Amino acid sequence: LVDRSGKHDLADLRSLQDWFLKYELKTIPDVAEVASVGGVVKEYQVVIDP
Amino acid sequence: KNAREVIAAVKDKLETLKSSLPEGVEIVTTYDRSQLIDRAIDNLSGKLLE
Amino acid sequence: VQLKPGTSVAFSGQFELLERANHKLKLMVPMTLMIIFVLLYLAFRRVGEA
Amino acid sequence: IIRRSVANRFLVLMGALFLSIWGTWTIINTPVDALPDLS
Repeated sequence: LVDRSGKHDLADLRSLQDWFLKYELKTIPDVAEVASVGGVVKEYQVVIDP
Repeated sequence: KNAREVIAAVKDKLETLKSSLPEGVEIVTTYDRSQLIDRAIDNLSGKLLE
Repeated sequence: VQLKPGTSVAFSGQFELLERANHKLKLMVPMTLMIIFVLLYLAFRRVGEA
Repeated sequence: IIRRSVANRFLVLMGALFLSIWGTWTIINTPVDALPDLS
């Protein structure tokens, strides 16, 4: 999944992949799996100050 | 299972999904085993005919 | 109609299976007659009677 | 075996025609692949 616009961050592309294409391409009759490679997984980081 | 029909279905779906992707994102194929299958089948059929 | 990011459409129904079933029958109706004709030709040893 | 088939040769010809049609169909409707499953 390439982006020739410098617009959609890597996290947006990986979220698109995970939550749209992993489900679209899996309904095919005999597709065992659709694995995701690269990209960034969004995370909610709470950094605590000691 | 068979790989050629699965690749055909995957390509058909990825083609009919190009309109639902956001503006600027493209899907570029990297590895495709259907090319080797087609080449081998064509070569063997031509050899039989010859 | 335009599709929102992360939305897809598909079609289905009974029409799906008929197109298959009917097709298959159009393959076995001729064959049957064939295996019947060769029974009849063997029976009278002439094409006219069959 | 041989001469017993030349006597009734129309049956043999019709069987060969049916076999050729069936085989052509099976050929045009067969799966394809590159190499068998060696795993």
